[PDB]
This record gives sequence, structure tokens and C-alpha cells, in this order.
Amino acid sequence: SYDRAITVFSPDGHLFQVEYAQEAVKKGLAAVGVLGSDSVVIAVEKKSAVKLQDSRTIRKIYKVDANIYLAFAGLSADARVLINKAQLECQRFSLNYEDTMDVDMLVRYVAGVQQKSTQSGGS
Amino acid sequence: WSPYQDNGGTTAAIAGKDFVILAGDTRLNGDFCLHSRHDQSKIFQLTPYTYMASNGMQADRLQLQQMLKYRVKWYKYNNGGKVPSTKAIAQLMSTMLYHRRFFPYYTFNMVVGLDEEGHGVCYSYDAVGSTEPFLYGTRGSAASFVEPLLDCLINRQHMTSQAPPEMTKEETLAMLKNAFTGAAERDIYTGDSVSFFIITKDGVQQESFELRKD
Amino acid sequence: SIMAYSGGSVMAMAGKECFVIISDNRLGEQLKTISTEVPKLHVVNDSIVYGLTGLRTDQQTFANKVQFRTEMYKLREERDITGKAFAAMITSMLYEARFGPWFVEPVIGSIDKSTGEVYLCATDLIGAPCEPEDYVCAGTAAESLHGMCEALWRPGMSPEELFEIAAQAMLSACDRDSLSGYGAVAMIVTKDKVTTRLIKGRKD
Amino acid sequence: TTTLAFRFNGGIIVAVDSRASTGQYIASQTVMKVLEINDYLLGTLAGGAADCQYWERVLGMECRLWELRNGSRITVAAASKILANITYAYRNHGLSMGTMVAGWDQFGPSLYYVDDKGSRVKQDLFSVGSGSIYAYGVLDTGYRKDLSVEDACDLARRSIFHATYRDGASGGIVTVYHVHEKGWTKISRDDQTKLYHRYFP
Amino acid sequence: TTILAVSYNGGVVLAADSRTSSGTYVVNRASNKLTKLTKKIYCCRSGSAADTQALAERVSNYLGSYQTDIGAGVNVATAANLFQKMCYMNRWNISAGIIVAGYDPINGGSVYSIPSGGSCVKLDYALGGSGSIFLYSFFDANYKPGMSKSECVAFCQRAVAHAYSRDGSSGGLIRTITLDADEPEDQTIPWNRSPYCMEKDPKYVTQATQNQPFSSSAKITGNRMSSTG
Amino acid sequence: TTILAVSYNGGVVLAADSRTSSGTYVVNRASNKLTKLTKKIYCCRSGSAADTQALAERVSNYLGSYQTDIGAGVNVATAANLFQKMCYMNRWNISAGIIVAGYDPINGGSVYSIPSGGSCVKLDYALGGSGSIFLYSFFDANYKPGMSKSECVAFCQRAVAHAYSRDGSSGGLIRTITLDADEPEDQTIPWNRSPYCMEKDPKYVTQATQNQPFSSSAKITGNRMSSTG
Amino acid sequence: ASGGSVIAIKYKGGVLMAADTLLSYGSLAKWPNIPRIRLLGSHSAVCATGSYADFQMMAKQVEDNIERQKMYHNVDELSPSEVFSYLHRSIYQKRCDFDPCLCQMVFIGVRDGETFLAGVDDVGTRWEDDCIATGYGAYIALPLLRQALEKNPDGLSRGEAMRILTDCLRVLFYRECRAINKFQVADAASDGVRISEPFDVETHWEYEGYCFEKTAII
Amino acid sequence: MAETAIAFRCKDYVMVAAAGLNAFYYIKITDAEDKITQLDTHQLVACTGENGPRVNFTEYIKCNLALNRMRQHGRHSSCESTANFMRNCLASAIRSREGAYQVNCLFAGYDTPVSEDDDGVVGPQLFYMDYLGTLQAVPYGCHGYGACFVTALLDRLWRPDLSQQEGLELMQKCCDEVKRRVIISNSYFFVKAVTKNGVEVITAVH
Amino acid sequence: TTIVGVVYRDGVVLGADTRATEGSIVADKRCRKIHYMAPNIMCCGAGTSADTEAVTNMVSSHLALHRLETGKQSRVLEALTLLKRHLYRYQGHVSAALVLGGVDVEGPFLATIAPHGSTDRLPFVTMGSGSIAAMAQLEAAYKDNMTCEEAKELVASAIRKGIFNDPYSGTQVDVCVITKDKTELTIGYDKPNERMYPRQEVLLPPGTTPVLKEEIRQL
Ligand SMILES: Cc1nc(C)c(C(=O)Nc2ccc(F)c(-c3nc4ncc(-c5ncccc5C)cn4n3)c2)o1
Ligand SMILES: *[B]([O])([O])[C]([C][C]([C])[C])[N]C(=O)[C]([C]C1=[C][C]=[C][C]=[C]1)[N]C(=O)C1=[C]N=[C][C]=N1
Ligand SMILES: *[B]([O])([O])[C]([C][C]([C])[C])[N]C(=O)[C]([C]C1=[C][C]=[C][C]=[C]1)[N]C(=O)C1=[C]N=[C][C]=N1
Ligand SMILES: *[B]([O])([O])[C]([C][C]([C])[C])[N]C(=O)[C]([C]C1=[C][C]=[C][C]=[C]1)[N]C(=O)C1=[C]N=[C][C]=N1
Ligand SMILES: *[B]([O])([O])[C]([C][C]([C])[C])[N]C(=O)[C]([C]C1=[C][C]=[C][C]=[C]1)[N]C(=O)C1=[C]N=[C][C]=N1
Repeated sequence: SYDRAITVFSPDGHLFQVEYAQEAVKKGLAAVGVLGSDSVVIAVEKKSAVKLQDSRTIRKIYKVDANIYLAFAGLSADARVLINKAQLECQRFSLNYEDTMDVDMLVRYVAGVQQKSTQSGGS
Repeated sequence: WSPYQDNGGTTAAIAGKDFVILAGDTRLNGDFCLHSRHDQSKIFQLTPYTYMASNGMQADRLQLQQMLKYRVKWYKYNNGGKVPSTKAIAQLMSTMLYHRRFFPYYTFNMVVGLDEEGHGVCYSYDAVGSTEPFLYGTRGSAASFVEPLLDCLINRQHMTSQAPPEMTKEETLAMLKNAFTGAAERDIYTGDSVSFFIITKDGVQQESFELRKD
Repeated sequence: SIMAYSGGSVMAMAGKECFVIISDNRLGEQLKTISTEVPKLHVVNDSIVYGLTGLRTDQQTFANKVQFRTEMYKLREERDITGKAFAAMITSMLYEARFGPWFVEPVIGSIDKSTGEVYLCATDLIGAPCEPEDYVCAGTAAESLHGMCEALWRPGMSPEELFEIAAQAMLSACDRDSLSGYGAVAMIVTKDKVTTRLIKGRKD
Repeated sequence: TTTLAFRFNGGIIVAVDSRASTGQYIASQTVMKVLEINDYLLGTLAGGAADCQYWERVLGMECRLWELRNGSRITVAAASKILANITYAYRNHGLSMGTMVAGWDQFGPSLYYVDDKGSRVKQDLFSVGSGSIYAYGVLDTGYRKDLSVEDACDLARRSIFHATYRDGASGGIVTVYHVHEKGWTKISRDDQTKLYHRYFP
Repeated sequence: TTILAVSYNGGVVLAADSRTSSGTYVVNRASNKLTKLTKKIYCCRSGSAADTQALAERVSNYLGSYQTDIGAGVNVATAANLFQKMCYMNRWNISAGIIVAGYDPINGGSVYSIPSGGSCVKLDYALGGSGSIFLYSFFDANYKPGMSKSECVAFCQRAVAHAYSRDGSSGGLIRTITLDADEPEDQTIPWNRSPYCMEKDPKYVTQATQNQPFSSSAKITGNRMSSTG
Repeated sequence: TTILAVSYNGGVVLAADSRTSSGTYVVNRASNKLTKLTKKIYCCRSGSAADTQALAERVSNYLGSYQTDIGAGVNVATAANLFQKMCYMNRWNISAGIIVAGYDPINGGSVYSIPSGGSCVKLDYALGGSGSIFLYSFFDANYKPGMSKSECVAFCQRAVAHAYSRDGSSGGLIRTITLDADEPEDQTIPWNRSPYCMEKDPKYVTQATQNQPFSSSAKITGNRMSSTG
Repeated sequence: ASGGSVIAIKYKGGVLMAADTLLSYGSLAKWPNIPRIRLLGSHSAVCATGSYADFQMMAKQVEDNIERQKMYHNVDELSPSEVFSYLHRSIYQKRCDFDPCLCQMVFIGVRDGETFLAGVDDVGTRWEDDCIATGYGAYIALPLLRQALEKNPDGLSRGEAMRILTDCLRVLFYRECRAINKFQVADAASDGVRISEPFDVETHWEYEGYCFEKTAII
Repeated sequence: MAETAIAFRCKDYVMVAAAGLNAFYYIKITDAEDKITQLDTHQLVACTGENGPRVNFTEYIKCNLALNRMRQHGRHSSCESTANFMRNCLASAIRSREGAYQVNCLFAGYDTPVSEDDDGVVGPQLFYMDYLGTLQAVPYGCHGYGACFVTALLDRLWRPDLSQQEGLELMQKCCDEVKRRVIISNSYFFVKAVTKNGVEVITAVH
Repeated sequence: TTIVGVVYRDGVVLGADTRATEGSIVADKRCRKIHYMAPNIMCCGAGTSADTEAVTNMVSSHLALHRLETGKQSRVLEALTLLKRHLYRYQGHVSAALVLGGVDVEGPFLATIAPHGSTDRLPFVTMGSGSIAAMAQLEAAYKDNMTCEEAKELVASAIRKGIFNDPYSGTQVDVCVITKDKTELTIGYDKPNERMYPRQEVLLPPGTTPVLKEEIRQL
């Protein structure tokens, strides 16, 4: 199939397709999360009060696990595909290990998918 | 046509304090005939300190001796010339017998070598790789003759008497000749001549011995 | 198999003017111990002692027909049965039932009271006569006993030192057999006396 | 092979034999029936000798790789689920292994049992092997939850012994472990023939 | 099926019967077991009627694709190594006894017998089929090598006729063809003009005296052909 | 085993090989398959060596007890109904092909072939054994009825020699005997004076060119007999 | 098509190997005029007991291996100990593919003094001796070959090793069913392998206990 | 084998117990069927097996002991003479037309001196048997699926000097183990005992 | 088993081995396989020790019982007829291969009996498992009218082809010469396998095995 190398190195040791992917996030909606003693809050931008959006309220922060939730920033079509990989990984974990997945485990999987798309042909 | 065939013979080893004596008779035989009397393909050298001594089927013996031969060479190339120990080879043996579990070898194996401390330890295997470190071991057709004999004179059990001192290389060798002269009398698939290997830290010396020709 | 259903090994060695015979103490049903204090030996007179192995139903039925025939031999002929006549008698019993065969393997040891010659005999289940001059052995651990007896025997043994070889041969072979063990009962016998010894063994 | 382990107020005690027989011939008498997986888990072996020593070495590799990646210890509920998914995947491949895992995770103890067919059960009291049926009746008579550490070591050493005495496939050297909160310790290691002249002098 | 191929000085003479029979019933009594590979190389064909037909037209397409790319004539040893390659790598799945005989300008007349085992043997004459076991002692006595073309035709027609007289599997017509430097000449003689048959063999005319009349003596006087006498 | 019996004007000529073979090994290479029943009636003997020996000496004791009570000579048809009675009521337990041939003053020379099925057929010539299937096409071509005694002996010796040349079961000596109004004359010719063998057959002298030299052409030039050339 | 028994022996200076020129099919002896002794390269020769189609494809493979290694590169020809080793690893590969080379083989070879004599089975067994026999010559002819190597440990000459093969081929004609009296003998020496013209042995059938009246069952 | 028989002998009594379950491949027909047949006034046998051969073997044994008391003027034979008569019927049936009896049984009895000249056995008798014809005098014998649970229980707790009540609470432990581990529902166990005064049907342990 | 026989100038010579194995292990090393039938008839035997001994003793007592009636020397053809009718009426279930040799008023009689009941009267016969290896020695060195010494050495050199090549045979050569007048039976004629490396003889002192009870019964 098509597997030409896209993410290559610059003559200054930079990855152009990664530095240009970060610019697509810097135009995305701002999302802020802080860490407390007994609670975690995360707040997103929720583009506008369009008045044409559905009266059924549409959540931006997506549910990934029973206790682990996710908020993103960037292309909203790429993030949906990324979360359905992570929502598929939680059901791989509690089918092979009988345990609730830790927070640090799910982030090492999603960061493993982000890095895997930076070292593939055609991707 | 059946792809399995027992080729007789027996191998026995007794390990001492800084040595192992390793023996195996030279006799190849088939369906009802006698193929040869001088097969040296029963005990194989892997490293200068560790041998393998297998018997059963002669065809799958030579294949297992070569796949053991090159996994030692990939060990020696990838570790900067470091020769593998007996414990490393005998766990390599125990895994490869299980990787072919559903079309297995008709071999019965013994990995025989010295420790990192210098003491000799023999291992034994079933057809699928059940390992155990032990001080002796006897495989082959005459195993049920010799393995109870080595229980009675090495362990020193059921005898209300004080323990003898440690066995030398010579008193172990003269003991092990009494088993192969005992297996040549009562086992029809065993015995033309038995070859003794004496594995010491200053190289290996090699002897031969004559059994009954019938 | 039917032959190794009950367990138990009986052997005998020949000495200078004596012989030994020794059985184990186990009765079983293929893995489980039924009894731990059951010998396999039988004594018919002061010269002949024989031991049965194989299926325990046949070990008791055949030994009733032997005692039916040995005591009828003593009523007809006014004399004790001899070793060559007893061994050739129950050789014929295992051959009459050749197609419905008994599952015993009798190990006969005997001696002449006046001459002093030992006579060993171990038939098969179909009655194959075989008299070695050195030793005989049958049972489930029989393949382990041909290694122990042949590497330790010599023709000129005293009765006290022949017992020490037969006892170390039975126990070292029963430590490798999972259908025989639990001690051993031996019987050394000369021209002058019969001595019956019970031997320590592993209770495994 | 006779192998039992039970759960009580104070931890888990594992007790085994040391005998491996190929039908009516005894192959060995010093077989380590307990493969320690790491310094807080245990695993026993029953059935096929190579099928157990392979996949509990595979299980000891997946537990070590857990600690490397996630930085913490593996639980026992995750350790058996590794062994049960391996076992259920090869249920038609003729494997013969029956293994108990025992350990102290952060939720106390747990004592499981895995078949060669993919089962996994959670109790406080097992006895596995061919001579297990002898080890139940002497153990179910004298078991209670609040035993002491010394009496439960005595009940385990005595319940293995009455199975080795009766079964032809069990025997040798009775090995007793104790799984407390800091790990496991080898309590005793003694011959079955020496143990007969203690219990019936 | 009785097939054979015999060499003379010029070329070869192929000979075969004509009968495919499903066990005990004659499905076809005018079969053609002489299969054309190229113009001067044929093969005899015994065994399974489907397994040997699929081999014969798979070899004949490799062999004609070879002849076009070469631009010359095909040797007989070339065609006999395409049956040996296929009858050996299918030897557990097919039932195929093939006799390959032909003519090439280099080696003259060649005969290759390829049995069911898949071996290849170059011969002077070959035999094949279930009816061939009658013809070994017939060729040991009555066959002399070095016959002409007209003598090998009348011999191989007389050879097949002794084979299907005793064999139940074989019968029907006798199809022969000669392959040499001339054009291939074929000939099919029927059953009623066959050179041998046991029904007109004058030593099988007298019936075996089985059905004796009820008589007073042990003197055997022939069968009983009437109810009165 | 190849056995046969051929009738001429005076009496009969019995002919047989000499080899009992346990499957693939020659247990005996000097067997005698020509069994005496009475002075002028013999039987050929194929199949099981024990099952046919027990029949042949059970018939021969009924047949000599009959001859004493009668006080005359035994007919051949009498001896052939004692084999048919025994080979039929034991046909599932024995393996017995018997050819009974003899001489009596009433009927002259008689030949009875009793196969493994247990039937009885009176013939002019009979064939039997595993090597007999080679001799049907040999007797269809080379046999003419009405030969003399000296011609039937040299024919039946030439007949058996073609049979055990191809058959692996048969071989060894050739034992023949003639049964007519004179004394029974027996003759045993060896292998090295046999009238036929394939090793001295001059058309099997040239080896089949299998082991070709490694060459530049397709011209077949015979086997390779040396490492240099 | 199937071959019969093959016998071989070493002498002082080379190796001899004999085999009948017969190719039977069950009991039927189809062709008494085919050669079974194939010679390999310039120093060695092999012959088989068993299926002929398996031998004809195997020896075609190992003859192509000797020449193409020698033709393409500037290397020496393979020794007999190295082409027998390729012959052994090719038969063992076929039984692991569940399609073996169903025949015993006898291999001879002499390369400048070093004589080589070994056999190989369909399974993969290989052995080296001073006397190899396969088929029913391993039962019949091989006991006669073994006593004549131990009645003189210095070695057999060519003249006395040819007497005992003829003594062994004579008993193979007596006691094997699927055999004829037409034998070829290969002779591998320092000059190379040389196959002889087919001969026969002198058989004795004239014992006085073989007569018609003694062996009769009346 | 689905139903267990448990018997142990002591200094002056022999306990027996046999579960009264009768089934049809999974369906409980009964729960109280007596499977301990009273042969003599001091002898009984606890046969296990299916109900076909079990009645027909015990009725042949019981009617022949009674016949041997008719023809011998009411003289009760010993327990070894009854046990050796039993295994003669097992051993002669495995080599017959009709086939082997599929009964596993435990013979129990008490030997009393029948006259002043009798100097035989005084103590209790307990014999293990089999369907083939094995006979073994044993301190305690067990059959069924739950036999191996309770034979190693009696390895732990049986003593030769147990009293009538101490062996009664031992048999209660023997019955509660079979209810605990065996999948086969054995709920009623029919405990009987043989003493110097004859047989007695113990009501307490069930 | 490697039983053989050879007809020489005046009489026959019978040969046998001594090894008897029960299932791949050597039961007896000095078994006797040349049996007694008559003062002029001996009989080698192969197969099962039960079936060989019990077909031989029944016929040899029947030949003795038939000798008191006739008062004459027993034929070897009547020894053969009693053997072949027994082995036929059990249809090969009595697994005994026999070699029968004897001398009568009609000369030496050597013949073999198969376990199915067939008989073959030959100058030299071999039976048993090593019969194939022993026949090849006889086919290479037999000739008519050999002396007593050349036939006794041909027989003994044919047993050793079954000793050193057949695993079911060995340890000795038994040779029995049958003449018209006498009969000579040697057992230790050829012992090619001696005892190499005699036994170390591990000494155990009397009393080192632990004994729990002992009971001595004087006679
Ligand atoms: C929770 C639980 N409750 C029970 C009662 C069990 C249990 O028994 N589980 C189990 C699972 C798999 C096995 F494979 C085994 C097992 N153990 C054995 N020991 C010895 C021999 C043997 N040895 C020598 C010779 C012949 C044989 C047959 C065979 N096996 N098979 C046992 O689990
Ligand atoms: B115990 O008897 O189950 C024991 C446990 C094992 C961990 C040593 N197993 C064995 O002894 C098995 C018995 C067996 C069970 C099922 C199928 C086949 C065999 N024996 C072996 O696996 C064996 C074989 N050869 C050598 C050593 N062990
Ligand atoms: B000849 O009889 O062998 C013939 C050769 C064929 C290649 C033309 N074969 C058949 O007649 C076979 C049957 C057969 C007989 C004997 C040996 C092997 C095969 N005929 C068929 O295969 C057949 C049967 N029914 C329908 C179509 N074809
Ligand atoms: B002849 O080969 O058929 C021959 C005829 C016999 C009556 C003298 N039969 C045998 O050779 C038989 C084997 C056989 C071959 C072919 C078909 C049927 C039978 N020989 C034996 O029965 C035999 C074998 N071993 C020992 C003794 N006898
Ligand atoms: B022959 O191998 O020396 C011998 C024949 C003789 C002892 C009657 N045969 C045996 O050794 C037989 C076994 C056998 C082997 C091969 C073919 C047929 C039979 N042995 C016994 O019958 C035997 C068994 N146990 C004790 C004594 N003899």
C-alpha cells in the first residue's frame, strides 16, 4: 500500500510534520485543567452559543473509562478516532486483567498512539 | 509407515565434586537387525564444559544436536565471545523441547556439565522438557536396570552404616563400569562398547571400554 | 493392565547352602493402597516356600488350588512334596488353563533337606518353566529387579550376607516403582532352620 | 501429586509433595511442586510436568514485565487472569495442568485455582491432584478460619502426609510455605518416612 | 485396460484396447487410450479415466507452448519428464499408469514406461494396465527384437488379443498407431476380425464333461445334452 | 507356487516348482508339491503348506483303505471327489488350490482342477498357484493338444520355467512326473539347466539407458560406467 | 517399481558395492535390465533399496548439486563425506514435510586415500561401518560380511573381498524371493568409481537330499 | 460407587454404615433402603452396587448360611468361613457365562465360642472385599466415591481402643464428610453395629 | 532363537542357543532348548517356553509308551507325525517352531515342523528368530557327506551368526550329535562371549539393613 515516509527530519533536527501538527492545536479551543486534593476539574471552551445548536446539550469532554475522562484540543475529527482507540483499550484491559485501568496506564497508551503516527509511512 | 523408531542404547552419568563422568554405549540397531557397533553420535559436545547425551531415535537425535549447536553460536556471537554455562544451555534445552510439543522429538536427553562453582550437575528430560538438577541420571533402554542401581550406591540409603568419603574420579569410573557390564548381560538392545568422557576444569579426557558383543 | 492391577513384587536369590525369598507389603487398585500389611509368600513345608504376584483374586484362588493339591499329595503319597515335583506340578496347572489363563506368576524357591541343593523356578502366567541358578523375580517392579540382582550377586554367599543383598535390592527397586513398597517381608532358609525377617521400608 | 493450600486469619499456607511418576515408574523424588513467581506470589504445579513449568515461567515473565511498565506490583486477580486467558486459549490443545496461585496483594490475600480448561475459582480452601481426595477429608475435619500460625502449619503438613501414604502418585518430601504480608517463607522441608515416626510413634 | 508400446528400427508401435469399465459394467466399449501430445509423440493411458485425462492435456499444453518458443521439434525425453514430474507430485491422489512412446529425429524411436509409482524407465518395449500381467510370459517366448514396421503391427495386434481374451477388464477394439519419420498411420481392427479369440480357438470346442449321465459305470462318456438320452 | 498338469494320449504329466516362501523369504528351495495319493494318482499342491498337507494325507488314507476293501484299482474321479468334499466343508478355514491328475485303466488320463472355492472341473490341462496367471496367454499361443509323452515333458518344463522367471513367489527346481500305464517316471531338472531364464535371455543383455552422462546434447548414448568417461 | 538388496564392503584401497539389476513391482519382476548403481560426480556412488521413483528424484537432485557448485564457482568438487551429508539432510527434510524418500540407500566414495562407506534410511538414520547392507541383505548377507572383516583386522585385499561378495550374492539368490542372478559391482578406488558389466554366480542345486523321493510327503 | 459403605472395627464392636440411596441414572428413587443385610445373628454384610445383583448375591449367601445351619443342627459357622464362602462366589463368577457380580461389600462379624472346646477367635472381624474376589482382613474398609475422603479420615482419628460412644461420634464425622465433598446426595446412612450381644440398629447417627 | 540342524555322513547334528528373554529383557542366559524324545531322537525348539516344553514331553512320553508295546526302536517319522498333528489341531496357537533330528534303520532323518503344522525334510534346516542369519552360513559352507568334526563346527559357526547378530539369541552354543549307536550332548562347546571385567562385588556387612521383627524356627 501507500507507505511513503512523511514525518522526516529537518536539516536542524526538527520534525516538520510534528511542529506543523502543534500549530493545528494552537488554533484549537482552549482547555484548562487543575489538580486539587480530592477533586479534578477540567474546563473547555465550547466554541459558541450558536442558538442553532441542538437543545439537547452536547458534551465536549468525552467519557473514556468509569473514572478517567478526557478533554482535547485540535482537530475534532482526529480526536474522535483517538478516543475510540482508547475506549477500545479499556475493554481490552478489563478482559485480560480483570482490573480497573489506572490513569497513568491509559495516558501511556494514548501517547503511544500519538508517537506511532509520527513514525509511519503515509501517516 | 511410521515416522518414529527406537534405536536402543543407553547413557549414564555420575557427577562428582569437580568432575562429571559421562558414558554411553556405541550400538545402533533398527527394527530387528543391528545397524552398527561404532556410532559416536550418542554424546555430543556443545561447549568445552557442557555436553549433551541423548538417545532414543537416532534421526531426531542428530537434528536436536545441530539446533543446540547453533543457538550456542548465536549466544557466543551476541555476548562478545562469552561461552554459555551449563545452566544456560540446559534451560535452552528445556524450552526447545516444548516449542516442538505437538510434533516432538523422540529423544530422551541429558545435559551434563559443570557449575559456575566447579561442581558437576547432570540434568534429565522427558520428551517435552521436564528438567531437574540432580547428581546423576540414566536414560535409554537399560534405564530401569541402572537408575535403581545408582540409587543404592550413591545416595547410601537404607543402610545403617556411616558415610564413606567423597568419591574420586577413579572410584566413580570403576563404579560406572559395573553398570554397563550389568546392562550388557540383561538388556538385548544395549552394549557393544561404552565410551567414557571425564569432564574436568583442565580439559576433558576420553576413554573407551569393551562390553559383550551379543 | 490386569497383571499390574494389585501390585506387589516377589523375588528370590540362591546362595551356597541356602536361599532367600522376599515380597513387599502393598495391596492396591491401580493407584490406591488397600492394605499395607499383606505379604505374598506361602510356605507348604520346611523346604519349599513360594510367592505369588499378579491379580489378587487369582493370587488367592490359585493358592487354594495349590493347597488342595499339596495336601492331597501328602495323603496319597506318604511323604512331603519335593521341590522339583512341586514346581513341575503347578507348571501343569498353569498350562491346563492356557486359553482362560490365571493371572499369577509363581516364584518357587526350594531346597533339598538331605542333599542341600537349591532349586529356583519362575514360570510365566501361561506356565513357561525356567530354572536359573542365580535368582528369580516377578511382579510390577520386575524390570527394576533384574538390574539390582545381577549387579550384586555372587555364587558363594553365606546366609547372613545373602539377606543383605536381597533386602537392598528389593527396597531400591521399590523406591522407583509406584505400585510396590511399604516395607518388605523376607525369609532366609537353610538346611537347619527357617528365619523370617520383616524389613524397614519407606511408607510412601 | 497431592497439592493443597488454604486461607486463614494470618495468611495462606501452601503444602505439596515432591513426586513425579510416569505411570508405575517413579521418575524423580525431588520435584519442586511450588514455583515461586516472585517475592510475594506463589504457584503450584499438578498434572503435566512440562505444561506447568513452561506456563508458570511464562506467568513469571508477565508479572515481571508488569512491574517494569506500571512501576507497581501485580495483583493476584490480575496474575491468575493472565494464566487463565493463556489456559483458555489452548483448551483444545490437550494441555494437562492444574495450578493454584497464592499471594498478598494490596487487598489482603487471595487464593485462586486454574484448570487446564480455562476455569478460575476463588475460595479459601483447595486440594488438587490425584491424591487430593485423601487430603480433603483430614483437612475439612480440622479446618477453621482462626487457626494459629503453628497449628495451620501442622494441619497442612499432616494433611499432605495422609494423602502420600494412600495414593501411589503422591509422596516424597512435604514442603510447607506461609504467605504473610511481607511475602513468603519456606517453613519446613522434611521426608515423608521421617514424618511417619512422628505422627505414629 | 491393456496398453503396450514396441520399438522397431524406424519408430514405435503403440497398441491399446478400447474399454472403460466402471468395476463390472462396460460404460464405453470404444474408448481411445492413445492420446496425442504432439504430432509424433503419443502416450498410452491406463488407470483412472479422469486422472490420466487431466494429466495428458496438461502435459500437451506445456509441450505445445514449448514447441512454439523453441521453434524446433520436441524430443520424446522432454515429454516423458513432464509426466514424471506430475505423476510423482500427485502420486497419492491419482491412479496413473502411462506409457510414453514417440519419435524424434535425434534419438529415433523412444519408449518410456511411467508406472503408478511415478518412476521413469526407458525401454525397448513397455507393458501397462491390468491386462499386462498376461503378456510378460507371452513376450518372453514369442517376441524377438528387430522386427519391421509391418511385423510389429501384426504382433502388437496379436499381443493385445491374447491379453483381453483372459482379462475381464480389457476388451473391445484394438487401436494401434505407428510413429516414425512418415505420417502417423493409425489402424483400428474390431473384435470380430481380431487375430485371436477363445471362442474360435479349436481346443476349447469340447465342453468339459461336468454333467454326467446317471449310469452304471465309472466310464466318463461326456455331458448329458437331452432329457431322454 | 506354479503347478500344472497336462494330458496326452497315454496318461498325464504333472509339473511343479520347488519353493515354499514365508512372504518374502525362501524357507525351502527344494519343496515337493507333487504328492502321492496312490501309485498312479498324484495331486499338485498350492496355497497353505500346512492346510494342503493335512488334506493330502487324509485323502490318501481314505483312498488306500478304499483300495484294500475293493480289491481293485482306484479311479481318478474317486480321488477327486474326496478333495472336493474336504475343500468345500473347510473352505472358510483353509487356503487350498489342488490339481488332481492321474491314470486309471477305465478312463485313461484324467485331470481335475480343484480351486480355492471348492469346485471340481475335469479338464485337458489345468493351471494353479500364484504363478499360473502368466501361463494362460502362454498356453493360448504355444500349446497344441495331442502331444506325445516326450513332448509333454519338455513342454511342461518349458512352461514352468517361463512362470517362475516372472513370478517372485515361484522358483527353484522343476519337479515333473508322468502317470500312465508304465511305471511312474519322475524327473527333477535344476535351475542352472532350466530351459528358460531371463539372465541368459539375449534380449535383456543391453541395460536400459538410465544413468546418462552429463553432456551437451539430447543424444542418448548409453549408461555411464566410469567416473572419468 | 521397487529395488532389492544392496551390499557393500571396504577393502585395502577402496570400497566395493554390489546390487542386482532387477526392478520388481510387488511380486512381478518387470524389468531385469536396469542399472541401479548411480555414480556421483567423480569420486562417489550411491544405490538404493526401496522405491525407485523416490531414488530417481533424489539422485537427480544431489547430482545437480555436485556439478553446479563446481561449475559456477572456482571451488573443488565435494568430497564423499560432504555429498552424503547433503543426501542425509535432504531425506530428513522430506519426512518432516510428511512426504519421505521411502528407501534405504548405500553410499560409497573414495577421495585420494580416504575411503567412505555409509548408509541412510528414509527416516534419517545414518551410520558408517566397513560393511553396509540394506533390504534383506542386512539379514542374509550382512552376517557373512561381518565375520570376514574380523578374521583379519589388517584388512581385506580386493581379491578376497570379491570372493565374499560373490559368496553373499549367491545366498541372496537362494533365499530372497524378489531377486535375479544378474549383478553389477561398483568399484570406487583412487582412480575413481567403475561399474562392471553384469555377471552371474555359480549356483549348486545338486544335493542328494533334494531328490524327489526324499522330500516327498506320501 | 455412588453410594458409600463405611466400616471400622474396634476392641469390642464393629461399626458399619451404608447410604440408603437408590437412583435411576440421576433420579432419586429412595432415600431409606437397607443395604446392610443381616446374614446371621452376629454377622452382617454391607454390599454396594446397583440393586440387581446386590439382592441376588445376598439372598444366595444368606440362604446358604441358613441351609448350613439346618444340615449342621444349628451350629453357627465362623466369620472367616462365611467370608471365604463369599469370595468363592465372586471369583467363580468372573470366569462364567452370566458374568461378574458388580457388588462391592464389607463383611463384619463377632466371633463367639460355640462350645467349651472352641479356642478360636474371641474378638471382632472385619473383611474388605471386591467384585473380582479380593479378600483382605483390614482394620477399616470403605467403598464408593466418598471412600477416599473417609479412609484418610480414619487414618487420622481411628484408635483400637475406641468406646461405643467415641466411635459413635467418629462415624458422625464420617457421615458429615461425605455430605460435604461428594456431589452425590447421601443424606441417610443406616448405622448398625455388631457386638457380643448380636447386631443393633443405631438410631442416632444418620 | 537360532536352532539349526545338519545331516552329515552318519547321523545328524542339532544346534541351539541358550538365551531366553521375556519382553526385551534377558530372563535366562543358560536355558536348554535341545530336548529329549527317544534314545535316537532329539528335538530343538523355538517360540514359547510353555508351548515348546509341553508339546515335547507329551509326545516323548507317547513315543516311550508306544515303545513298550512294539518292543522296537522308535521311528523318527512317527515322532514327526505326532508333532504335526498336535500343532495343526490348535491352528498356530501353540507357538512352537521345531527342528527334529534322529537316526533310524533307514538312515538320518532331519526335518522341521512349522508352528502351523507343515513339515519339511531337508539336509539342513534353521528355525527361530535368528534362522535367517544362520541359514546364510549353512548356504555358504554345506556339502554332502561331511565328517563328524566338520559338521559339528559348521553347526557351531551357524549359531554364532545368531548370537552376534540377533538380539533374541546368544550366550552359548548347544550342540547335540545323533549317531546310529550313541548320542553326544555338549553344552559348553563354544562360549564366544566370556565374562569381560569380572564384578567389583560391593560388600555389605551382615546386619546393616534395619529389621523390625525376626522369628527363628529350628528344624
Ligand atoms: C479444584 C480441584 N479439585 C480437584 C480434586 C482438583 C484436581 O484434581 N485437579 C487436577 C487438574 C488437572 C490435572 F492434570 C490433575 C492431575 N493430577 C495428577 N496427579 C497425578 C496423575 C498421574 N500420575 C501418575 C500416573 C498416572 C496419573 C493419572 C495425574 N494427575 N492429574 C488434577 O482440582
Ligand atoms: B504429579 O504426579 O501430578 C506430577 C506433578 C508435576 C509438576 C511433577 N506430575 C507427574 O508426575 C506427571 C504425571 C502425568 C500427568 C498427566 C499426563 C502424563 C503424566 N508426569 C510427568 O509429567 C513427567 C514425565 N516424565 C518425567 C517427569 N514427569
Ligand atoms: B482401463 O480399464 O484401466 C481404463 C483406462 C482409462 C485411462 C481409459 N480405466 C478404466 O476402465 C476405469 C476403471 C478402472 C479399471 C481398472 C483399473 C483402474 C480403473 N474407468 C473409469 O475410471 C470410469 C468409470 N466410470 C465412468 C467413467 N470412468
Ligand atoms: B506356493 O508358494 O503357493 C506354496 C505351496 C505349498 C502348498 C507348498 N505355498 C507357500 O509357499 C506358502 C506361502 C504362500 C505363498 C503364496 C500363496 C499362499 C501361501 N508357505 C507357507 O505356508 C509356509 C511359510 N512359512 C513356513 C512354512 N510354510
Ligand atoms: B528363542 O529366542 O531362544 C526363545 C525360544 C525358547 C526359550 C523356547 N524365545 C524366547 O526367548 C521366548 C520369547 C520369544 C522371543 C522371540 C520370539 C518368540 C518368543 N521367551 C520365553 O518364552 C520365556 C519367557 N520367560 C521365561 C522363559 N522363557
